[PDB]
Amino acid sequence: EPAKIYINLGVQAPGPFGGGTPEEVAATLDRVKAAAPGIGIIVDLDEGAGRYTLAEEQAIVDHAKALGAEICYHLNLTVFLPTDPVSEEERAAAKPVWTWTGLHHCIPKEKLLETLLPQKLDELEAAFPGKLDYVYLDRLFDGRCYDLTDEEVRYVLDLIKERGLGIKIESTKYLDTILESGVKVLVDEAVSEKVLDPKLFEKYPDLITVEVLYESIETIERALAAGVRNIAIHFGGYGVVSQLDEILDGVRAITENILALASAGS
Repeated sequence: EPAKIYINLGVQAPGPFGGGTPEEVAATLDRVKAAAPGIGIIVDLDEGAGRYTLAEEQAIVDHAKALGAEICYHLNLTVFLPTDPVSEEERAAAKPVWTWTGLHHCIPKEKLLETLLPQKLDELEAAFPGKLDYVYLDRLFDGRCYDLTDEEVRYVLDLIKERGLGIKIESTKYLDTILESGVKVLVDEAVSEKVLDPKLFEKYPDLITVEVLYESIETIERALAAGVRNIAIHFGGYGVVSQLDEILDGVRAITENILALASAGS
């Protein structure tokens, strides 16, 4: 219920553009922690971008977990049928969808939730045993393949509660059902700016963490005024080292922001 501040670091593998090597990610996390040892860190893993090997992700997660950071991971569910096209009532069960790569057939909603989603979570826990804190379910909750019933949503939220995981959401479509099940939620930046506000902050304060892009004192002031109790603050930058420059500047500016707000509320 007391207000808490978190520093959000986006971590993706090197590509022609930005990203960061495992060594750069570890070096950045060490400097960020040294700059604000009293502020939590949330690592947004896997978010023209490169990809990590599994061993690289494991080394990154191990280093961040040892520092005490929380990890948000992209589950990256396969929701399109095993490329082999389908010819029967499976066609009636596989919703045809056109993406940037043409026609695809969604995996039947029953087979995904029953066997494929729990297996993906089991493979996830086997690779990062007890080291993940939030999971991203874009293709499941906000994809063009599935419209989950309220019963199916609670079944999913039960699958990640069993693994001790929260969820990072890109939309408010299932928000109220998310808090009702008592799962931790990480609200992405530009979710409302892309309607739900105060009521849940007063209802479930310790369940909601809102990620905001820092601009000025108004960023922290508006979040506190709206009732947010956990504010994950993302700074500018693209690669991990470029984010480090913005974070180190932002830690100094945010200290002045909180100090000025404290004198006004005194």
